[PDB]
Amino acid sequence: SNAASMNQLIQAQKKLLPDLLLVMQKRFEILQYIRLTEPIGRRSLSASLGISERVLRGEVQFLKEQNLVDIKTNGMTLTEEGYELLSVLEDTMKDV
Amino acid sequence: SNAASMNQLIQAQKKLLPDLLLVMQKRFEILQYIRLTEPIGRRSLSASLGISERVLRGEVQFLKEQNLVDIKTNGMTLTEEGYELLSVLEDTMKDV
DNA sequence: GACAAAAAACGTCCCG
DNA sequence: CGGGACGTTTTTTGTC
Ligand SMILES: [Ca+2]
Repeated sequence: SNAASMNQLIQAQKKLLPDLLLVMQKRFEILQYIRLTEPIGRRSLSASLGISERVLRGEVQFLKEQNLVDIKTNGMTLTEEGYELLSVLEDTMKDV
Repeated sequence: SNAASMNQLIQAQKKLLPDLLLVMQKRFEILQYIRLTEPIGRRSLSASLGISERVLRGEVQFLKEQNLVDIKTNGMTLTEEGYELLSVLEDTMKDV
């Protein structure tokens, strides 16, 4: 029957997307680290999170396309949408 | 557990993970089409969807590895786990 | 299945 | 600092 809870939904979603929680957590950590250090560039942010610059660059370009981060001459900052999303994820990620 | 915490999770997923939600929907569509037409083989199923045999064959091999479909000499059918997954995700998968 | 090729991913370096 | 890009490696795709 239709998923009644959050644990039930995630367990069903992992069948189609086995590393859903991994992607979620990695993107959440990028947004947290930008909120703490903005403006920050791809070289500093990759080093601080221990992610390869090329991988981090792809993830932040994705977040920019979703209008969550602004990528400017002096580096990256969160958008209004990014701050709001990060506040929602602080709550949700404790129950995931 | 509550409806609102689940709706919060789903709305956060739509902003942070739309690339992952797209993959999940395409794989969910494959399971729906198999439920309708099983047993069906990769040539007929790829034609029925708008995709190449080779792309389908990649997705179907994933679904077999997750124990959601069985591949027999007469084509593909859903497992028990596949039928269950379609009932659990049915409503969320329309509200995306 | 095989066999080939194209596309994607990735690690660095290039510049102003 | 980011956009652009080159060379290499890996994964996906076409074809039958
Ligand atoms: Ca059973």
